[PDB]
Amino acid sequence: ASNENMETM
Amino acid sequence: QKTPQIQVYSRHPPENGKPNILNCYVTQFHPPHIEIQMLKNGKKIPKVEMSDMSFSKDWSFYILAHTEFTPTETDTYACRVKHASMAEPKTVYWDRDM
Amino acid sequence: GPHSMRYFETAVSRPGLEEPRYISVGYVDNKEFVRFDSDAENPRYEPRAPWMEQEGPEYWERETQKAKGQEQWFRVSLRNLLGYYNQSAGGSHTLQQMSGCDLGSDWRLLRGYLQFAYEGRDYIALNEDLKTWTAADMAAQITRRKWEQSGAAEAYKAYLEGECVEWLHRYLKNGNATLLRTDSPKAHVTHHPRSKGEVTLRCWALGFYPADITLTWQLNGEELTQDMELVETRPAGDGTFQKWASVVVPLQNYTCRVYHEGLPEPLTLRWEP
Repeated sequence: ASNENMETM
Repeated sequence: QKTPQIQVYSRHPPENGKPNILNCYVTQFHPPHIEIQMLKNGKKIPKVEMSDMSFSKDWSFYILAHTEFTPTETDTYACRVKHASMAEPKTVYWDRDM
Repeated sequence: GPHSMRYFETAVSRPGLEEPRYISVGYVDNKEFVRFDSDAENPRYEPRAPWMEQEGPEYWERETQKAKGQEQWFRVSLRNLLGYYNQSAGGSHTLQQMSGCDLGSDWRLLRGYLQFAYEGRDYIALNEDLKTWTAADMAAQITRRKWEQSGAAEAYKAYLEGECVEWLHRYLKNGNATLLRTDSPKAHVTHHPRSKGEVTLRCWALGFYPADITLTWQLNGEELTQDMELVETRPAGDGTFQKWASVVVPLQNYTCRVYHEGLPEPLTLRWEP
């Protein structure tokens, strides 16, 4: 299962 | 930008008149945008399959292009690559001994 | 780490469009098992390994819904990177991400990974401690500061130590025999004339899996480092790999040694008629 990133760059 | 490395080679050992697969393995390139053409006697082969987009641990992309071919004594095969990193396209010929 | 899981994600900005092209590829022990591509007719995570086909429609829907969020994340992060590097929209740019986990010999978390690249170069990576970041250059410092100041690493730490280890355990159970699976190489030696009083002997290794292999050359049982030429391991396109090694040698009395994890013992080979 993949992850979802949090804060953008 | 990273200039693409090319290997042109048959899937199986070649034999004149026996159907086979001709491969064009393009690696170590960045950006992912690339143009790959396979040629027979200086003419573009229309039926060329491309593997899907993948990248290695060093971030560079790789792609396997291939076409069905029946090698002969006289026919010539090449793979020509167009990429942003190169001013001109790079052509690699198939050598049956490599 | 004996076992590993990674997601290789790419976003390529398309000039003229608000949306970039997004591709995500999942790996178990470096073998592709899932894939998403926003360029597809029906953009959805798809099985890329047979043993994955046992997963139900709630799994693919969930993963696809994640890829939708990732698509938006990379779209914005690409826009922000233009600012940090003073680039214009008119061009194409590449954002890549590699993330996942390594399991130890005890099947526990060995270490988690989270790395980013912009334009083919290291941009920002999460440290082994899973709380501190390594920025590659000065521009990467803006992101590092924005991430420390929001405590972004905590959220990644949790995925890496939890869900990542959990699903890797599942995929190894469901994938059983295909992970440890091997194919022995089929070795042969070709003869090619080179010049006057010299010949080139090529040792081919074909039809092997996994890609790891070692081909060497010997003259009366002695190793040859620099004087030996080889090709990089190349896919045959059928799942197997190829490799060759050659020596330019003056006119038998020459042996080749094939080393592959699929062989019951190493292979030793020499020129035929």
